[PDB]
Order: sequence, then C-alpha cells, then structure tokens
Amino acid sequence: GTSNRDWWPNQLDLSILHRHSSLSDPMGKDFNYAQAFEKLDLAAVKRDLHALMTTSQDWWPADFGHYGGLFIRMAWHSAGTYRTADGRGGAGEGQQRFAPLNSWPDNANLDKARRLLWPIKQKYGRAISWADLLILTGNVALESMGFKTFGFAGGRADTWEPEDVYWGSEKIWLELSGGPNSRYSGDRQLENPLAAVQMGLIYVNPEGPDGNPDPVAAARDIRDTFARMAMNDEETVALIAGGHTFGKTHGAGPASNVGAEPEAAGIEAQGLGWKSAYRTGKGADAITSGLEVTWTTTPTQWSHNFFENLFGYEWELTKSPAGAHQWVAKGADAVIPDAFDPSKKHRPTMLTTDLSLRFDPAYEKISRRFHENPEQFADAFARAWFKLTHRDMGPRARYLGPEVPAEVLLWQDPIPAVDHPLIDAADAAELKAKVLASGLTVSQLVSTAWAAASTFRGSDKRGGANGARIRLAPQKDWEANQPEQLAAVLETLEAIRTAFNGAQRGGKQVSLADLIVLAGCAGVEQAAKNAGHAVTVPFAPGRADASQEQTDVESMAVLEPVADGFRNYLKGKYRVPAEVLLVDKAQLLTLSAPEMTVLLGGLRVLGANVGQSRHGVFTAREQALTNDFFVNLLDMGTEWKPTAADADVFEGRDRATGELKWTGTRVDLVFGSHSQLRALAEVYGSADAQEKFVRDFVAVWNKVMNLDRFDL
Amino acid sequence: GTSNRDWWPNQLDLSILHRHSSLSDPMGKDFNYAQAFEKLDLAAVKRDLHALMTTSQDWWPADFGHYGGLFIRMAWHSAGTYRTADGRGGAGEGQQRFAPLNSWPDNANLDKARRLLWPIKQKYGRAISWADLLILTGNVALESMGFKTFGFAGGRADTWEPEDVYWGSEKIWLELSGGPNSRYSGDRQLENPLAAVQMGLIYVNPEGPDGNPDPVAAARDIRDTFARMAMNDEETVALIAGGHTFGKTHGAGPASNVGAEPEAAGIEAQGLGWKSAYRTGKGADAITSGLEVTWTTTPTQWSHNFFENLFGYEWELTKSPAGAHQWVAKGADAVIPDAFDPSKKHRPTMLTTDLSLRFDPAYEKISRRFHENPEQFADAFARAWFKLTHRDMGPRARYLGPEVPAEVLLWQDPIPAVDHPLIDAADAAELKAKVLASGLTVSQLVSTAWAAASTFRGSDKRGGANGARIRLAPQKDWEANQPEQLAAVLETLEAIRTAFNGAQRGGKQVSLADLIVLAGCAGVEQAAKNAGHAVTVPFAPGRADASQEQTDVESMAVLEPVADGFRNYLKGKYRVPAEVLLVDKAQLLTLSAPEMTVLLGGLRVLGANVGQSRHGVFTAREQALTNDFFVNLLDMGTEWKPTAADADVFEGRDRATGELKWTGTRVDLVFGSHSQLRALAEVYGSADAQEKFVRDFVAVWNKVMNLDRFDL
Ligand code: HEM
Ligand code: HEM
Ligand SMILES: [Cl-]
Ligand code: NA
Ligand code: NA
Repeated sequence: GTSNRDWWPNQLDLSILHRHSSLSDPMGKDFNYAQAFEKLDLAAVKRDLHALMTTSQDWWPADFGHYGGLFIRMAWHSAGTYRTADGRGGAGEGQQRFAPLNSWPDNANLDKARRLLWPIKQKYGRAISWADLLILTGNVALESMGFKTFGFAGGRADTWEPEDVYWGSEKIWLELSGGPNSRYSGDRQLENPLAAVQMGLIYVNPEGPDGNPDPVAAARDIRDTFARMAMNDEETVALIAGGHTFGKTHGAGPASNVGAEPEAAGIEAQGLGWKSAYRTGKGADAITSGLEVTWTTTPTQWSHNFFENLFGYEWELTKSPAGAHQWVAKGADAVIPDAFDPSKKHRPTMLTTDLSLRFDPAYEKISRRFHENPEQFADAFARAWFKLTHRDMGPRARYLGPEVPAEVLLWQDPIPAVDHPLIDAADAAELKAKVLASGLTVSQLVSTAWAAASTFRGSDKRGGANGARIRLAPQKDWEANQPEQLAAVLETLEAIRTAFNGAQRGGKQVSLADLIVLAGCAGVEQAAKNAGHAVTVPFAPGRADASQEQTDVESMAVLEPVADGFRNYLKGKYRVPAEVLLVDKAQLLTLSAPEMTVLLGGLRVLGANVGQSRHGVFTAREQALTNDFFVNLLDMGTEWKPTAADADVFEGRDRATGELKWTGTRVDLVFGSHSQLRALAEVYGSADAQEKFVRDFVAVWNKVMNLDRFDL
Repeated sequence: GTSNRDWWPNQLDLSILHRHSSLSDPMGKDFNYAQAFEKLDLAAVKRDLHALMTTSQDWWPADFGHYGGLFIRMAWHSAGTYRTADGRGGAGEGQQRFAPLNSWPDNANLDKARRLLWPIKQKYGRAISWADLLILTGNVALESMGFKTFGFAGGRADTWEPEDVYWGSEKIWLELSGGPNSRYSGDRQLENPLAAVQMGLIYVNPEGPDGNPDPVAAARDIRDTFARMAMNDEETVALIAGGHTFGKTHGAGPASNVGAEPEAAGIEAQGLGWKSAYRTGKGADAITSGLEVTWTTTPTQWSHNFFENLFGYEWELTKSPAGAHQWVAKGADAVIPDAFDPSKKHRPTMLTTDLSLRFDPAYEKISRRFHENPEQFADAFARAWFKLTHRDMGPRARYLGPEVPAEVLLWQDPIPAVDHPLIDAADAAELKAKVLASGLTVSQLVSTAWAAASTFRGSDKRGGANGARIRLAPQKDWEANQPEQLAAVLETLEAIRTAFNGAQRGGKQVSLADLIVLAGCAGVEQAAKNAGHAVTVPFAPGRADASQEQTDVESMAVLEPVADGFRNYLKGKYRVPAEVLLVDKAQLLTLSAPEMTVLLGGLRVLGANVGQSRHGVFTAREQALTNDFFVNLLDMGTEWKPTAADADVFEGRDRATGELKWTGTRVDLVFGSHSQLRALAEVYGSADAQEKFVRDFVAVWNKVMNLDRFDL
C-alpha cells in the first residue's frame, strides 16, 4: 500500500508525539509500575536469576555452562544505545525487545538472552518490567561470578511500541563510512545526535574503524562514541576491560551461514532469528560477531586476567573462522578454556578495540593503573556499570527497591533534600502578588519560568525547573536564556525570596526553584486577567536549589536548547527544517500536537520569544492570554511570502492593500501549512475557543512546570 | 532517517489500530459532538452559507459569480471516496482536509472550496464539524440554485489525523492500468477493495478508460466504480446528470502551468496548492481537470438542460485548451454562458463520461426516462444525493438536526422501533438460565453471538447484532457463519424466545436480536465458571429484529467476512497475508492491539473457530475462559515449523521429544512473532495475569456486542 510518507517524504511526521497512547498499552489506565515493583520480592527474583545463570537450554547452550557473559553483553547493549545529545536510547524503556534494536547486527543472539528470561518474566509478571529485568539480570550475572555491583534501582516502566529515534540516514546495515548517507564528515566528525560509527552498531567496530584493524585509530572511535554516551576515558576503560573480563565472542564459521534478523525472520522463528546453518548453529558452533575471542582463563569468574593477558603478551593480527580481524598472544601457552570441550585449550586473544586500552597513550595510563590495582579497576567498573545502566532513569526520586546506592553521584544532577515546611495556597497567592508588585512583566516572568522548566526531556528524564540550575553555570549564560534579562529577573526574584523567607515562622521557606515557577505562574494569571479572564494557575511546591558544586558543567551542555520553536529560537542554521526541530523539542517535552500548538500560541502572545522578536507575535495585545495567534494566522485576508533577505522569515501582508501586518518563521507558519497542525490551529482560532484556549494553555503550562517533579 | 518500515516493509503495522487516540484529538475526552450540534442554529449557518454562494473572493473568483457548482463538487468528492468493500472513505469523517485526499489530483482547487468555508467554521466552532459543513454546503449550493434536497442529518464527528486506507499500490499519481502496480488484471477486474480506476481519482477518467475517449467503455468503468460505491444504474445517472447540471470544468491552459499539490506546496501557500502560472491563475484562467466543459445554458440554476443538450446534439471529439479529450455539439449555436465575460457564449460540450449516459444501452433508457419525465430525474437525484452523502453515517439513530428525512430507506439497513417494555435484569438471568439448560454448548453460544456482532465496521458503521440479520439471507448462509450449526442454534433460541414471550404480560418481549447476544454472554459466563471464575457479562437490551424485506441481500454481501482471524477463517488464498487481514478486521471492529490480542485469545479457547478447527486451540480445557492460548503459545518448550502441505499451517512439536502438541495458522503464531504483539501476549500469558485476562476479555466481548448500539 502507498502511504502519505511515500507521496510526501519531507512532510513533518506528527505520529511521534502520539506514541504511548492508552490504546497501545495493555495495562489498565490506573496501573502504576512503582506500586507493583515495591511489592516485588527482589531477593526471590535474583535467586531465580542466579539459578538461571548455570541452567543451560539445548536450543541455546551456555558457554562454560554459565550465561553470565551473554547477559552482561545483553544488559550492556540495552543501556549502550544512549546518546547524551538527545538522551534517546538507554535501558530505561526496555526498547531492545522492539524494532529496530531487537534486530540490529550488534544485538545478534541477545534474542536468545531475553528468551531465556521469559519464564522469570512470566513468573513475576507486571511486578517487574522487562526494562528492569534486562538490567537486574546483568547485575546478577556479575554477582554470580564474584563481582560486587554498586547497587540497582527498579522503576523502569515497560513501553509497548518502538521509540521513534534517529539511528542514522543509512539504508544498508553496518554500511561503511563515505556513503550516500555517510554519518561522518570533515576529519571523521560523527553527526549529532548519533553515538555509533555504523548503522546497527552499539558504539564502535570491533575489527577497527570501518574494519581497518588499527588499535590507535579505533581508540579515536571509542573515545568519541563513549564521550557521546556520557562516559570519560576512565569509565570507558573500566567498562570495556570489566565486560571483556567475562565470556567470549562467537565466530565459529562464515557469517553467510546466519539467517534473517528477528524482524525479517519466518513467523515460525517466534521472534528469534540469526538462525545459523553452520553445523548445530549454537553453543560451540555459535556465530554472533563472527569474531572468536575468549579474553580470560576464568571466563565465568571476576578476575584481573584481562589486563594481565593485555599487558603480559605481544599480539599478532589473525582472522576468525568467519574471516574477521582479531589478535592472538604471539607464542602463548594454550591457557584459555574451551566453552564446551574440557580437553581443548586456546591461546589468549583480543579485539583491536581491546588493544586500544593498551596502545592509546591516555587509555594505557588508566589500563596500567587498573592492572597494578584491580581494586581501583573493580570500583570504577562498578560505578561505571551503575551509571551506564541508570543514566536514563532521571532523578533519584524515581529509583525503586532495597539496593539503591545511598551515595549521590554528580551525573545524577542531584536535588538537595527538603528539610523544612513548604509554602501553602495562601503563601503562593501572597508571593505571586509580590512578584507582580515588583514590576516584573508577564513577558519576563513567563520567559524565565519557560527557560528554567523547558530543559527537561522525558528521553533521559534530565533537566527541568527543580534545582534552580538556570541561576548556575552554564544554564545562566545560554544565548536562549537571554543572560542579562535573566540576571535582572533572578536578582529581583531573590529579593522577594529573601524578604518572604526572612518574615517566616516555623522554619517554613521557599526554594528559588519554587519561586521561578510561581513567578512564571503569576505571569500567566496576569496575562489571562489582561485578556479579562480570572484563572488560577496550579502550583506544586517542593523543588529545591542545587549548588554550582552539585552541578557538572560539561554534562549540562547537551541540555542547552539550540532550537526552541516555543521561543522562535534557532542558534545557527541546520540541515533540519526548524518545524521538524519543533516536533523534536515537543517530543522531548512529552507534548501531543494539540499541547505543542496551544503552548506555542500562548507563548508568542505572552512575549516568550527570544530578544522580544515580533516573528509569530500575531496580536495587538501582547502580554494578554488570548487566541490571537490562531485567529490571525488562519486569516485568509493576509498573504504570506518568503523575504528577499531570509527565505526562513516570512512577511504577512493584507491581500488587498499590500500593508505589512506580521512577520513569522517556518515554526509560526507551519501551523497554517501542515494539514494536521492547521486542523488544530483552527480549533483554537475558532470564535467559541477563548475559554478552551486559556484552559488548555494553563494545563500544558502546568504540565511543563511539573515534567521533572517525580517527588509527586 | 531510516525507519522500521524501510528495514522491514512486509512487517504488520499496528499503528492503524492506535490512531484517533485522545493524544492527537484536541477536544477534551468528555466532548460530545452530538450535543454541540444539537445546540447549533442550523438555520443561521445555512443563511451564512447562502450569502457565501455569491460572495466572490479575489484569490478564487466564483464562476458566474456563484460558488454553488464548486461546493457541489466538494460535497460529492467528500462522499465519493467511499468503497462498499470495507466502508472506508466517504464524507463521515471530514477526511478530505487531510493527506492524501486533500492533495489528490481529483480534489484540485477544493482546498480553495474548504478555505472559503473557514470563516463559517470559525464562526460556529465545535458546534459544526468540518465533516458536517462540507455536506451541508453541498446541500445549500443545490437549494441556492433552486434544487430541493431530500434532507440532511448532522453528527459526522471531525477526525484529527488521516484514516489509514489502502487507495492502491501505484507510486505515480493517476498511473494508467497495466503498470508494475496495476489495480486492474484480466478482463479489466479492479482489485478489491478499490472503487476508482486510477490513483488520485474519485471514480473514473473523464476522458475515458486510461485516457481513451470511448463513452461505451467509459460506461463500464462508471457502472463498476459506482457499483463499488453502493449505487445502481438509476442512482448513477441521476447523480452524474444531477451534478453536471451545475457549474463548469476548468482547463483554461496546459496542465504544466499547475504547481505542487497542497501537501507538497511551500509553507507560504498556507495549506493551499495547485498554484497556476497560466495568466491570473484563477477564474477565467482556472486549470483544475484541464477540461473546458459547461453543460447547461443556466450553470447556476437547476434545469432539464443536461439531457436536452445530451440527446439534442450529435457530438464531435475535440481537445480542451489543455490538450484533454472532450466533446462539442455539431453545428450548435453558442448558447452556453461564459462564467466571467457576458460578451461571450460557447457551444454545448460534454465529457466522454457524460456521453456514457447516452451511448451505453442500459444508461440511455434511464437518461431517456429522465429527459421525458424531469420530475423523476429530480426525485432520483434528490434521493441518490442524500444516499451518497449519508451512506457512511451508519444507523438512523446517529442522524442529528431538524432536516432528517422521516422516510426510512432500504439502503440504511433499517431497525424497527421498540414499542414494548424491555427485559430487565431478573428477565436476563432467567433467559441465560434457559439458554444453558437448553444444552447449547459454550462454543455454539460464543460462535453465534460473535457471528452476529462482528459483521460491524466503523468505516461506514454498517452491520452488528442489531436486527438479528444473522437469521436472514444472506448472513445465515455465509460459510464463516457455519450455516447448519447456526440453523440449530437459532432454532433453539427461537423456541426459548417464543416460550419467554408467550409467558409475558404488559406486552414485554425480547427480540431474537437481544437473545442471541444474551446467550453469547451466558456462553461466556459458563466458560468463566468452567475455569472456576465467578463472572457476570454486561448485557444492554433494546436490539430489534429487521425483516427480510428490510435487508438488501446484495448490499449485505460486502459485510460477509471472507477473512476472520477471530474465527481462524480464510475463505480462500489471498495475496495479502492473513495476519494483515486480522489487523484489517480489528481496525474495522474499532479494536486496539491489546483488545484484538485478548479477544482472539479467549475466542480460540472458547471454541469460536470455524468447523471446530484445532488450529490455535492451545488448551486441554476447551470451553473454559483461561489465558491458556498465551501461556502455551509463548512456551519455549515448543518448536514450530511450516507443514509440507500448507506453508500457512504450522506444527507445535516438543523441542526435546518431537511429539506434536499443537497446530496453528499464521494468525495464531503472529502473536508469538510480531515483537509488539508478543509484548502483549506476554502480559496475558504471565502467571499474575489470569484475572486481568478474564476482565479485559469480558470488556472487549461486551464492546463488540454493543458496537452498533447508537440507540444508547
Ligand atoms: C569498544 C567497546 C566494545 C566493543 C567493540 C565490544 C565488542 C564486543 C564483541 C564484538 C563481542 C562479541 C559478541 C559475540 O560474538 O557474541 C563482545 C562480547 C562481549 N562484550 Fe563487548 N564490546 C565493547 C564493550 C563492552 C562493555 C562496556 C561491556 C560490559 C560492560 C562488554 C561486555 C561484553 C561481554 C560480556 C561479551 C561476551 C558475551 C557472551 O558471553 O557471549 N563489552 N564485545
Ligand atoms: C463519472 C462520473 C463523473 C465524472 C467523470 C465527473 C467529471 C468531472 C470533471 C472532470 C469535472 C471538472 C473538474 C474541474 O475541472 O473543475 C467535474 C465537475 C463537476 N462535477 Fe463531476 N464527474 C462525475 C460525477 C459527478 C457527480 C455524481 C456529481 C454530483 C452529484 C458531480 C458534480 C460535479 C460538479 C458540481 C462539478 C462542477 C465544479 C465547478 O463548477 O467548479 N460530478 N466533473
Ligand atoms: Cl492492569
Ligand atoms: Na533515553
Ligand atoms: Na467510511
């Protein structure tokens, strides 16, 4: 069947805002995974998982009769899709059990890994998510082979359809770089937001850059793809050496033997794939990467044997049975155990990407420190493992169960405890009134509250107003946040805070993070009153103020908005049409198209635009909450033409007189161009729509103010 | 950005079951369109509409200073997408304003039509759907120009994203037949369920079959396409002559002057398209179809000029200014007014398809009767116009407003009015008790009430259990419905109904239509109890029994399920894979992926399979409401392979022993193969999920029993 996407390939795709509907979710609408998981017998699951580790199934026999390695690869892949650029991928959604991830090349035979876990999933049911299970299984594999994990958090709720993610433009799996959809430019610049070197790879090519077996080169890819997945040099080394401490690769024969990935397989494959015609096609004849490396002498036990082999040998270029570039210790004793035949033994082996830890100068200082001190190694790897598998879970208030590390880590963008009485309705009222009495404008209040709350992304549940980090580096010096304006607003708000807090009894006081949002709420009430409408904007206190010290300034950089359709803001020129970038920002803010539309409309007329630009400000009554944006946008009496100066700026002229009425961007005009968006603009541009616009707007305003409030 | 479709195009698409969610809908989830339209001043709109008829706009000047003709083609096009095969398309959903219909070649310049209607839409807001306005405007165009309409029902609710319709496989707009994706094979067989002869056309080519101007061949395509949109010869001729009594075609210059269809237009065109570079682009210079025909001396007035001109001249093949095949009267005077210059008249002209009404033997006779008896012409066209525009609104209880025809039309599959008191709860109990005492099996009861209820489709809101049409021709003789068993079940139910009704006073009685559904419920209560669950199934009485005479046998034949995955029924071998046909039927039944999963699960184990086939009956306790289907399907203990005899039947063998456990169809297994459906299967095959599965299935059962119950 021919689709709108066939006919009109370049059109906005809005479907991405409308995933995770009550329709696709088989759980009741009242279902709460947190409440389900906090009555789970976590101990009882881990015992089942421990037993599993050494209970081989003939359809996928365990290497060394212990699955631990397989399950560490599986949990590491589940978490290793994650890009800091957008916070998309990661373990958090369990998105490995769905297309495309479930059928990537790098995720080959993890289908068997998950299939092994069905009977434990089946047993415990809704009380443990697949998403929690995939991580917990990795943690139990490590514990079962004598490694102390740093902790575990439940509360990764299952999703029920594929995340809509940009994995790349490439139309061939594992396509080498230089192609018609090359993700590499310049001096090997990997394109944002991508954090892999090839379509269907987790991070880098184990044979080396585009198969070139040079461990210096490879280290460039490893540093890059890992920095892009939140991991520094030390964390990278800990994670690679720590993992490649366990199990083995599988390359027993040619790759040509392997059949269709799960999404392509027969119906009768019941969701498995890479069915192999090579001998038994499993256990000792298993093909997965096509490489045949077994790293340590105790593949099913925590050791420091990896770095021992690594440093204690010289290494020779060789080819797996599948024809794949790997390395073998030159003139070594057959010390490494076979996985299935106790009589055979193999020389030590390495990937190009393992030698990277040795031959990259900066990795080598870290690798040698860990070699000499396997207790430093074991602590790094544990911390790195925790971070890896919890990077995308959001604030510590989400973390469920009895194994949550009590140590607060910098990467968790931590929020101080609240020790004191919160402000009540009467207080909120008093403070809103004080904000307005100050002389702060609707536009200053609404712009500040927006800049603060709009850093949130449900992708990795980072950002949001909580913690007042807009007052700190680097949020407070972001172009989009109008630094000098922000400075005055905040300096004014902090006087109101100091006064209010100074007058209080019973140790009651208000965070600056509460007041920035209260102020932005005062501004929306004033704006409604400006349009002759008395509304109360909802407000939930209990935010706290993170310090500059509680804030990693490097980790904060990916949360900088460089496109904000809601502030008619572009920082530079992009391949991507601004309107596509708008749908992106809206996805991250968790907004439906109806919510995106009502929100952008109100903001334009509230003066939320960056630099008080007139683009999209389709009102004569600015700082009044009205549906002017839509009425004016959809007015056939106006005619719209691209400017001579700027093709992405438009003049709206009276169709009769040729009088200039309005200017606007693609972000503004798309609401009267896009079939489905115009349809929505129409509802809010209709005569009967003043009440519904104001009501919907306060709603999606409150939703964005509360995006990062998991403490409720 | 490569997607899951790009990688795996043949993979089932569940998104079609998860459209029309509360997420994409901008109206609150309490919003009732019926109650907004019941408060609407219908008169005030029709008044505003009448004014519009002759309020020309610079940007699309009205032909003859009256838009009536343009608005009648806009109405007819909204309704003209309808196929009887699946009831999809039609005017019921205002789908013309969305891709792809909004950008079809045959809807060229109708963007302008809809645009003209904005200010009225804007005025009356939510109280009139776009869907109701497009048809109402068509009606007021006819009333304006002196044609009395049979009437008008409102209550077509606006949709908010594209319906997911198969319009064909061609990847070139208007592609002629015999292409790599031809919708025609053999002796010009149009592939079901398509009702147009080329991609982006309503019914036929106006130049004639694949641009060949033979009005005798053209006649065949018209008879076919209109047949396929619910219209016999009499209604067809009434409708073509009815329409082409008004307005003109637009072919002022060559089609190459016409630019991007709306969906492809730049953002500045604000949702309009086909911008022409010929002269002024509009009015006298209008290109739409590239044909230049005016049929009547009075294009803005109801006449009997059409048949007059048709029969009154011999016709001469010529070419529009665009190079298109049309016809011009031989040696006729210029009696036809120009639309813009009083100083010009033109000879009478016709389309190849207009001449079809004359040169087709069967059409000629109805054309002659209409010529001779213009009172019959008028009445036929009035009825065929009401049918065209109300075909897909479903049962008469859905019809809102003061202008609803009192006259009950065979094509509306009418339901008699309930005169008498309904069975109460006490009565239902006593009836379910007698059903179960009869010795009707669970399988018999669930099969029958499924057979009845599941004929329903929300596409065109036809079918369902109301009317007990399962007891009539042709439903009672359908293969899917197991004629002989059905005979015996109904026979027994009627004895019970006859006894119950015979006992009663105050003139209370139960329809057979009610009792069939009640017994299905009794069946489902018995199956719960067989599984040791105490369940009551909800049951709403009020169904009535249609007579044979109230049931068009021919029109009922498009509701015959040649595929029902819910009964593992396929009538023969289809190019389309059965699992697609299952999804197809789920959409038609208004079912979510979860609801389809739950329902098929229960039905399998309840004995609802055609011919008592084992295919997918994964349980040892048949006729007991359990999640056996899911637990057994997802049992990794079982290996599945296609049979030698049938690639479409599968064997479930113990992975250890080789002993056959099960057989399944593609429909059974797809739940173990599709990654999103398997996700769903897993929830219901879990060990905590036996109660949830029963409740979820009683819910979707009672939904399907109530699908056609707009009388509530
Ligand atoms: C540059 C980074 C990395 C590369 C190129 C890499 C590459 C590979 C390759 C090619 C395999 C063979 C898969 C097979 O054939 O079945 C493998 C296996 C494995 N990797 Fe990685 N890996 C990397 C990082 C990591 C990390 C961070 C972890 C864990 C924290 C990890 C844990 C494992 C484990 C446990 C296996 C063995 C699975 C089994 O027992 O069957 N790797 N790796
Ligand atoms: C075989 C069936 C039909 C064919 C091939 C056909 C073809 C055409 C064509 C080519 C146009 C010119 C479009 C343009 O250039 O603007 C047109 C106009 C029109 N048709 Fe049809 N038509 C058919 C049936 C009908 C029916 C059933 C109706 C109404 C019930 C209808 C009502 C009209 C009207 C009102 C216009 C005039 C639009 C205007 O004045 O701007 N047609 N038709
Ligand atoms: Cl539930
Ligand atoms: Na994420
Ligand atoms: Na329909």
